[PDB]
Amino acid sequence: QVSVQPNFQQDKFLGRWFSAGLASNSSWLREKKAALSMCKSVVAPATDGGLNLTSTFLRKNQCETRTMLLQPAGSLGSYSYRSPHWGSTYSVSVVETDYDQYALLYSQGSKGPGEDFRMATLYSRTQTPRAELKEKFTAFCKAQGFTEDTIVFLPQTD
Repeated sequence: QVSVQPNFQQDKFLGRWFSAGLASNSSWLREKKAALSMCKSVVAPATDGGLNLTSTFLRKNQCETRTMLLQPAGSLGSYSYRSPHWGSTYSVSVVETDYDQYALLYSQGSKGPGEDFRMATLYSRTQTPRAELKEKFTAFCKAQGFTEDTIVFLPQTD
């Protein structure tokens, strides 16, 4: 499919991240993420050997929590996510990370009505990604076929 971080170390990937940018071919998805003030993501190991990715965002007076189970897909750093509301499964890959500052993720539909869906995600360890990491994300999005108009930095969904 796409590249996975070589020698991936899942335990170094755990803990607190911030969703700092995204690109997708779904316009409603980009627009809604951009509109949301999101708070942390937290990555913790799941019982199946994969990860629970728990994201938080603000709506009105409250911080909502959402947890996605990323099941192991058979190479370290690659997962599968099943979305019952969308009747679809997606591949999720950690394409590149240095563990201590940033991670570049790529997701694509694999089965179901969501098969055509594609999304790149920037995770940062801080809420203020440096310029060089924003430029790395833009260049990673372009390597995946995303046009500039499809690339969103999350000001404080971040």
